Amino acid sequence: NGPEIMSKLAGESESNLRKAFEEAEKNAPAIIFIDELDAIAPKREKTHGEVERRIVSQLLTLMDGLKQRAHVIVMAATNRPNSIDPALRRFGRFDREVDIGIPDATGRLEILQIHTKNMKLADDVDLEQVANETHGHVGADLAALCSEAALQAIRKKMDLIDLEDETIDAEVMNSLAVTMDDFRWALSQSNPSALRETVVEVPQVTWEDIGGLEDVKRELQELVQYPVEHPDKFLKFGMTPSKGVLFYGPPGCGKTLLAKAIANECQANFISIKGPELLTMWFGESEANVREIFDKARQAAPCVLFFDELDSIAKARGGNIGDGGGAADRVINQILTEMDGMSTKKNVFIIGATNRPDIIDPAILRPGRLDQLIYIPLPDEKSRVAILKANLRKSPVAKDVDLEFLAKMTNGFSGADLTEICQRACKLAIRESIESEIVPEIRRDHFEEAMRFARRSVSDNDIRKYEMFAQTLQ
Amino acid sequence: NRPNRLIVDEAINEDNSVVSLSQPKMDELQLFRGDTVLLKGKKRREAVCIVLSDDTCSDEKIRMNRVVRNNLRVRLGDVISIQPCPDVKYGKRIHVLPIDDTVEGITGNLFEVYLKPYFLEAYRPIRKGDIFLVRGGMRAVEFKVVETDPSPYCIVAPDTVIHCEGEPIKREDEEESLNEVGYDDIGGCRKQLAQIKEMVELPLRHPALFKAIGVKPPRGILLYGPPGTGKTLIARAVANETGAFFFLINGPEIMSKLAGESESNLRKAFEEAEKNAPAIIFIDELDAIAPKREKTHGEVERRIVSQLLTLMDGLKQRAHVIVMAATNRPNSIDPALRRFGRFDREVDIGIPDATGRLEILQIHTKNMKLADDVDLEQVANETHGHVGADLAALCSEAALQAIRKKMDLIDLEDETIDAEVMNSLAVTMDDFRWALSQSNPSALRETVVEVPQVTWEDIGGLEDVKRELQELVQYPVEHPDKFLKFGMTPSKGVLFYGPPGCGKTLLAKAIANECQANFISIKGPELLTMWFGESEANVREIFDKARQAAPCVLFFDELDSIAKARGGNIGDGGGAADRVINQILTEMDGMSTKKNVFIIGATNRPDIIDPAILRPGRLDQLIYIPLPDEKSRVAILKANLRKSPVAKDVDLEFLAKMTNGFSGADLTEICQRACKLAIRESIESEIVPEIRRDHFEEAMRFARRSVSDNDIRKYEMFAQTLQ
Ligand SMILES: Nc1ncnc2c1ncn2[C@@H]1O[C@H](COP(=O)(O)OP(=O)(O)O)[C@@H](O)[C@H]1O
Ligand SMILES: Nc1ncnc2c1ncn2[C@@H]1O[C@H](COP(=O)(O)OP(=O)(O)O)[C@@H](O)[C@H]1O
Ligand SMILES: Nc1ncnc2c1ncn2[C@@H]1O[C@H](COP(=O)(O)OP(=O)(O)O)[C@@H](O)[C@H]1O
Repeated sequence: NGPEIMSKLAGESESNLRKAFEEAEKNAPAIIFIDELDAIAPKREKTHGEVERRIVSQLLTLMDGLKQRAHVIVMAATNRPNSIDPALRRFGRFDREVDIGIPDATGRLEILQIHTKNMKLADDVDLEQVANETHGHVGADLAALCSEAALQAIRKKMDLIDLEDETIDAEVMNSLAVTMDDFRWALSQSNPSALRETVVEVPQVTWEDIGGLEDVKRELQELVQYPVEHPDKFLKFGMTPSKGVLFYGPPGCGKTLLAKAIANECQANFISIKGPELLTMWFGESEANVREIFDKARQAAPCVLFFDELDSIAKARGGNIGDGGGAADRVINQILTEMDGMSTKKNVFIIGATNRPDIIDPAILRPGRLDQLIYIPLPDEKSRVAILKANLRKSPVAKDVDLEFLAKMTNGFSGADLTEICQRACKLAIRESIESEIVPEIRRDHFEEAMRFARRSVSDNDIRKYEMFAQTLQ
Repeated sequence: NRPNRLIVDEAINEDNSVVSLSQPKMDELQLFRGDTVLLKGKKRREAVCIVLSDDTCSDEKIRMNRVVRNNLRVRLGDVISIQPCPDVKYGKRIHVLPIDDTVEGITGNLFEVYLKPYFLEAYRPIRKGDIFLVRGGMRAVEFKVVETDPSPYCIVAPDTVIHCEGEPIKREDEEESLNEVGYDDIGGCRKQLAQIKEMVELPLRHPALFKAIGVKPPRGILLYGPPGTGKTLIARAVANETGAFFFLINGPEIMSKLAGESESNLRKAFEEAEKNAPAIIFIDELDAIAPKREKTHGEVERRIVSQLLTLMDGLKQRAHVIVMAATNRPNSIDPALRRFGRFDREVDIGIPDATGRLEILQIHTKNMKLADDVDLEQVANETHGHVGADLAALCSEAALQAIRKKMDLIDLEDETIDAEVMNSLAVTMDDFRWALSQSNPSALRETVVEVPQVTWEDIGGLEDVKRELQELVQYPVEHPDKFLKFGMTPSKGVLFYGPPGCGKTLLAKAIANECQANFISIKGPELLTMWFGESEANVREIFDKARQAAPCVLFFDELDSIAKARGGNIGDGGGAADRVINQILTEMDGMSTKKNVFIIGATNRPDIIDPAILRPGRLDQLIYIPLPDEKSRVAILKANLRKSPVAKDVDLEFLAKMTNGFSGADLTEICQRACKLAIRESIESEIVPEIRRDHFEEAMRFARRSVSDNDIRKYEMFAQTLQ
């Protein structure tokens, strides 16, 4: 343990590092697990006092003092890869690295089942909702979440039973069952508080959640799927697979869905960097963190790395009017750099998305960075049907509702504009069944009400200004 | 289950002998209201009281004073045997003596100063050997019942006699003091006492249940808040409430010892507690011991941190202890202490608000008599920056300000001052008003978190929006079912817009009061502070307070303030993104949409607001609060003036149509200048407790409208883009 070795007297500790390993050499095969390594050897700038420096240098000697000696392994654990002294990382000492991430909704369910397996849940309890609804938790937070809900059941029920026992009865404790009402309470506590950083997972959304866009679903497949799944031809004919794609178009039309969909299609990891996280690096004047993203994407491979509203920094500085300067800025510069040094033979794949393609820096569109411009436009009447079908699967709509009539009612409605038309009806519905509480369907009279509030966010010039752009692409 | 057995419980009454049971519980026992009962608890003894009609209570459990809980040798969450003892009786003779320690330093007769106001018209059922308590004379004095008539079995009516010889006994180890701390001593804290009570309830009260079941209790508990908030007093109270040995480590104490002599003192401290289990180890100032982040200088200090870490997970089993540490700021601690298994559970004990300050003032004034004019409310309502320990000093100052007025001249020369004067000395409002003039008003000033007082009855007009807010806030917490059924996700926030002064800020505090949530207000100059100061890292610190104060409404006021400062319409060559509003969107997205925190922005310049805030999932719903109408301007003028009692010759509804585009702000000083005129003339002509129309038709001269012809319609030209 890290503190264990550092709480001892200086030189009494040196005993404890030394005699620890040959103790393991006498027992081989053996695994020496160093608990907190960055407590022992966090030397980069740290480096103060004679004793601490000596304990780092001691550990380095013991790592390559492993010569032969039969068979041991040294497994150390640390929070951040960067706190360690790089002299530990050198070959022969800690060469192999594994990244154990936070769990996602798929995995959280496994964790919850592992810790609830000794206790009986009620019939209503479905761990899914608990699993699906805790989006920031690590594993040890779910182990506390399950222990709270258990005692919330005891501080309801057996509290009154008042069994006075030096050994409590077996026949009541077994019989005590935990309801959903408890989990919903434990989720009200502070265990929801958990560590919040880059989400890395496999997106759930499949193509069946995307209406329309029949060409582009294919384009993406031939751009991503082939060069991993047919490496032969690209050697044969010789071409190099493109590194990335840039979506453009009007807002709300599904640029972001397509990205998560192709990641689910191919079972890769999806990393989303949203515009405000690029603007954070721009005001904060730290663009050194762009390098830290790619080194996560590299390590999470296969991955798709999705930069969303990539036009955000060029808008913040004024865009069309802008300042007297040009289109280079320090965050987008730092992307091009980390983009070039990336291995073109690995599986990482970059997707940008922007709805202001004119103000984008022309240096991104050169070959070898983002080659392929794809245009996702306002959907058509055939698609607006598919959109409305797609969104509403969540709520079961009645049959008197003719969507395809509502389709032609909407002209330039984007995939975003239609989604709240569905959602205001979901406000009306929930209202009246509460309103008239003092019916599990949705009726046309809802929609023709919400019709009043329908807006289009895309003007006459906006739609064509995009077209006046794509005509320069002929 | 033999349902004359009930659970003991705390008391909402201070009365020395009273029990609180609701209407059903006395009925299933089939018993009267003014009865004399009997209570047989653990450790074979008993006592008698007067029950009272209760309402709230619970299914079954008995609200009881700490005094009677102490005789019975019982503690909250234990059970007690009541059967009615309707047998009545009247006193002939009582013999009671107090104890030396509680009377130490006093002069003369005991009876009159206390017993004579005490036993009168109570008709209280004394029992023999009963240690009871009386307050007065700027202290508390204990009395025990020694030898008595028809034993034990007594009742005190004027026809009894009393006598006390004047030799006290020396109390023994078998009984526990009332000079110690209990939940009565704590005020302004209910939520946090709640949270803490059941974290420590089962493991302390019932250790063998965990020696059976395989569930793991919490070990570390960490308390927050600025100094003088009562952190030490809350941990010590709980320990003496459950009966667990309370060991106390101090930060400087451990750090003043020699290096390695200290290491002794951390080590031997815990197993000392392991030998005494159940035990609570209270670390006084933890950030004095282990403040390691950058701090980290010298070999010895680093070693003492690492020592404490080892002792926290060296708690493996070992039977049952708890470690409660207190610290000023959560961020000064070394994060290695926070990791699971060491200090996992955190409680935030905030500064008290006006509601709670009154409880604190009453707790510290309860041993002294206030004058009739004194109302602690004004003192409580008028100290807005004080923590609890400032009110404990505020009450001690006012007490001596009464002595350095009055008994200073009395010049009693005593080695033991007289009891008959000190009790008689009463404290006026004139003293409190002075103590509030001293430096104790100085106290710690940071984010106010409370429940707003203003209810809808303080808001005139705005009939739609009062509903809109209710369906936006109230439903998704109070009907989670449907949003699962139909599937929609509840909106996170609202954005008010409109003209200035029309009540955007009132609506916010009102819906927080409506729903009993906490209200956090971030005012525009506090956003501009972060913008000039170039530290937007503090936006993250607000939300982590709002998260922790949940249920909360987080109200950003004049959210247009940074866009105005950089020029707005003209502005600079740049666009609408800036670093503080950016940092809000970020912390907004990462927030749990299933928690109860709810965000309200307000702006009167909605055109210059960054369009990125209005996307779905951030602030969805624009609401427009306009200049009130003649029906409302009546309700406004009615609402403001409740403070002062207006006369009947004043026709407001005539004044209503006089005001056209007067906002809710413009009308408020029309009421206020009349309040200047009034106060003037009654001083002016001093050398009338009404307000007369001649005031108003004077103030009419000074009426202005702050909203021009274009301003009102420019807002409308905005809302027409919203069709
Ligand atoms: N083609 C589509 N199929 C299904 N849903 C869509 C489609 N286009 C838009 N939406 C809906 O619109 C919302 C916003 O789409 P988004 O992916 O944000 O587009 P953009 O990234 O261009 O703004 C999503 O919630 C999605 O449900
Ligand atoms: N919330 C409170 N209620 C009642 N008394 C308080 C409260 N807070 C402080 N006091 C008074 O202040 C004194 C010192 O408080 P203390 O426990 O030292 O605060 P902390 O431990 O947080 O520094 C206590 O004796 C108590 O009488
Ligand atoms: N509808 C109203 N009902 C009661 N008082 C109002 C109303 N509108 C404005 N006021 C008064 O105007 C003052 C300023 O209102 P405020 O909440 O600051 O509005 P805003 O936040 O738009 O400036 C408050 O003191 C309040 O008493």
